[PDB]
Amino acid sequence: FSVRILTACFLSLLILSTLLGNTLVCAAVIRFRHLRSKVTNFFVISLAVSDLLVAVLVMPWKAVAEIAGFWPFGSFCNIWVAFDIMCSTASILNLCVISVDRYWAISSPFRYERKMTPKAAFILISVAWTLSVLISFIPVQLSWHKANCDSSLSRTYAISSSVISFYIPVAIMIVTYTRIYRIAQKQIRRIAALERAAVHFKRETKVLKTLSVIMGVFVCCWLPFFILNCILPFCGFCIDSNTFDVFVWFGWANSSLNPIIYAFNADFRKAFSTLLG
Amino acid sequence: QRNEEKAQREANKKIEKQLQKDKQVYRATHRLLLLGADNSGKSTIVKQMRILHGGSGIFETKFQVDKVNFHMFDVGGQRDERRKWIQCFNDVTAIIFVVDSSDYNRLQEALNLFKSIWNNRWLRTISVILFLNKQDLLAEKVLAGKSKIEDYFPEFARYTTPEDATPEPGEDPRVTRAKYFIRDEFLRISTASGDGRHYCYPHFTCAVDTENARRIFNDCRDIIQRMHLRQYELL
Amino acid sequence: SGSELDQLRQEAEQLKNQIRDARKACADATLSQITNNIDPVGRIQMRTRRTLRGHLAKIYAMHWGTDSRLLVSASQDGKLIIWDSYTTNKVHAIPLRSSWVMTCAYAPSGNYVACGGLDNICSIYNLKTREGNVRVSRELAGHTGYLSCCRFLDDNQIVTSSGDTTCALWDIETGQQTTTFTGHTGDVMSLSLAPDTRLFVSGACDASAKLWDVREGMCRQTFTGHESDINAICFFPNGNAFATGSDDATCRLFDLRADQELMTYSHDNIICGITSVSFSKSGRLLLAGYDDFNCNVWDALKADRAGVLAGHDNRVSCLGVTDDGMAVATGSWDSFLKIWN
Amino acid sequence: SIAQARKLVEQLKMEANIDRIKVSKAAADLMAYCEAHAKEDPLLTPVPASENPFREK
Ligand SMILES: Nc1nc2c(ncn2[C@@H]2O[C@H](COP(=O)(O)OP(=O)(O)O)[C@@H](O)[C@H]2O)c(=O)[nH]1
Ligand SMILES: NCCc1ccc(O)c(O)c1
Repeated sequence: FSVRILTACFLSLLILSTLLGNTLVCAAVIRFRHLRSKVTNFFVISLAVSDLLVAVLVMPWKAVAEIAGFWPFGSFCNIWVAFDIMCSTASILNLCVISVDRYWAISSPFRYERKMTPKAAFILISVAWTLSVLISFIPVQLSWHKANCDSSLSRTYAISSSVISFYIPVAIMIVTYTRIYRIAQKQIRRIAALERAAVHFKRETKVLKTLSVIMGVFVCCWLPFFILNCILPFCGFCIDSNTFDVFVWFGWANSSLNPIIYAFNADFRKAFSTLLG
Repeated sequence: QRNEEKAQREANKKIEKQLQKDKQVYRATHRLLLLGADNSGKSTIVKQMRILHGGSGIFETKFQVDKVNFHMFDVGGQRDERRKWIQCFNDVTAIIFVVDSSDYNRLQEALNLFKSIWNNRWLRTISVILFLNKQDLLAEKVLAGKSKIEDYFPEFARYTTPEDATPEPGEDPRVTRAKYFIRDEFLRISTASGDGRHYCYPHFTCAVDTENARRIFNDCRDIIQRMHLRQYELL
Repeated sequence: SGSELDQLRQEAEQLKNQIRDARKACADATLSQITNNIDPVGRIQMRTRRTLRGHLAKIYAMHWGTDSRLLVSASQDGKLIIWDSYTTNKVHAIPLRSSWVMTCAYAPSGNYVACGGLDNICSIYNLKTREGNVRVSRELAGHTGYLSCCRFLDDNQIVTSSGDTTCALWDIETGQQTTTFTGHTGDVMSLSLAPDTRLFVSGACDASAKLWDVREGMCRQTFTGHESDINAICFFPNGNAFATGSDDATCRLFDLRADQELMTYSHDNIICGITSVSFSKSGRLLLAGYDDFNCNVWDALKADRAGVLAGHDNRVSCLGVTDDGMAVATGSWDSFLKIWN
Repeated sequence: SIAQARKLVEQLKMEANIDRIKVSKAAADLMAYCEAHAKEDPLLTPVPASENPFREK
């Protein structure tokens, strides 16, 4: 049908964009050792890998089930929903780390350059991935998540795993970015003092633009899905499978946007330019 | 034979693990280049830091503030064409430019040298910490009233003391206006063409001043903060 | 006039123009017209065969040994690492007093290494020491400027170059400047000894190169032509010619016996400066390090650009060909050395 | 001023009395030393990987 072929092409384009952006980040890291040198790059690689897992593992099967209308892989999908929870939690979590990372590298630059040694970087990456695998697979294979294949998470599990995977990271990320805003606003006022002395809100707009882009893409992309994951199993005012499905796709769409907002440093740009040519 | 291959391999191991501890040490030292005219306080500043803080005249000094190591170096035996040994310091955290504020006729030389340093092709991301040194001598000359700034800088006659000035307790408004005038002549250069890539942080210092470690510490910290901001496109 | 100073300035210009005429007198043809019928070397695509890591800062000097296997590298992290380029093992890692080292040499006997920099001191280290750890043995003082280059003649003779616009030949044992070379106006940046130790040339920041007689201490020939500071210089394998690279993004080939420039190597897409130059064993290949992170390989006979060596995250600061011609090494400010063939 | 000018004039007179050869011959000598050793330059004529210490084990 007209709508069906359109969903097919849009979903295929979304997957291809996710795969391309994230594989580009991973390649720009593996090829260039001056990108692997820092630690913030360690965290960005972790994020890119999580989103690439989202793509290749989780997204296409749901897209096929969306096109065909029936879930054909069958007993797989037990695994799939587990896979889903993992990849979609290694993404949000990773943002959290990167956010705290930037904060720790701006609120205490000396302590940061001293204490954040690649061992601490690996420990943070380990916490993210191991928290993901734990909180995802274990309640699935033990069938605590259950109250076409029903991916409908149990009423108690929805709120619990939701609180962790989203609401602990959104609280931490909002705290961090509002602190970074306080710091950047302070420094801008200070720099403005000197230039006004010499002469005797553009830089503010730049701060607003970058913080708003980051937090607003993350929230406007992920937040609806998680307030739904909250409200739906309790009440399932209520919504249908198609609407719940588009808000799911918003969740996996953020995994597509992550490269452009978190991997466009100038050196990343130039590495992409020398890669694609 | 093969034994010598294992001895060479363990020699490589002892070397690489020494280089790993040395890498962490080198990674944590903030190199600061001391630059500036003669008849200034560079050698006295290095001498004082070696004295008052734990410090390793000589070209170098190594000192620690709050578990943060610094290595400040002043080059003394060169010519005046600093256009070529400067590229050995393209990665220093900051340049400490010292200016004899009490030398009313070598002050134009300091302004020209500051302009050439601030606009150097190999110092584009290097922020400069401006020490307007010898403030006590400046107060001596201003209260003495024998050499007035207007004879060398006629602009000083129409200059008005800024409304943001923070004089220390017990300072004649004439001295305050003089030292803030010198401050704004250098800030007019730092705020000129310059770039958004680096800034100049003036401080009034004397050779006997003891907080001249806290000033370099504070300002290295601000430079690093702003480097981390401009890295994430925030500032 | 009447003032003997203006008459010496006038007689100076008169001699420089009689010399320019005697130079154009022997300029009958160009090397390119003569060598237009030879075949080009073809595209030369060398690849990274080894990568030598360990340095914590920008490398500034390197020098192969006579065995063509070991090499020393000086970095501005205050280290001087000796590599066995065949097995990538590190043989020594010498911490340095002054961290701003700018040169390092390898004695032809392999017994000693040298290095110097902004400390205005040339330090000799005995690699064949008999107890504990390799440490400092000698230290040559006297220069009023920063030491830019130094190369051994034998186990006791060493020549140094400095920013005081002078070069000096030293006797390592007595520590005296056995010979002083003056005449440059700007900073002397690089020197290269002839294959027979008898003479050596130097390139300075006054856009001039000078050929000096080591034993007599006099400037034999002065070559000009660059528009800016000379950053590198090296002898042609024959010993009667040398090539220079400067910040004006150009390489120039001078001959000793013909006493003028022979050929210029440049491209209008190349605008960055040049940091190091060196010929191959046969002199057919000229490698030059540019600030644009790349290394260009020129055909010393046709002025054509022949091959490129890209791969570096900062300016390639130095390079050097082995004495057997088997490989070339490149040091850059990304803290890596790479062997190519 | 006056001493550096006497030294510059005597230096230029010394540099003037060197004997130079024709550029055609100087280039012919460079081409001859080059092609006389062209076959022994491993960077120009690549040496088989068996005798290359950087391509072997
Ligand atoms: N009175 C006074 N003299 C100073 C001050 N700072 C430096 N000096 C003088 O500067 C001299 C040191 O020589 P200096 O100019 O530092 O050598 P440089 O490092 O090459 O510039 C000392 O004799 C000090 O008397 C200061 O704050 N007050
Ligand atoms: N499509 C992602 C669905 C998901 C992911 C993580 C969770 O913790 C969860 O409850 C649900």
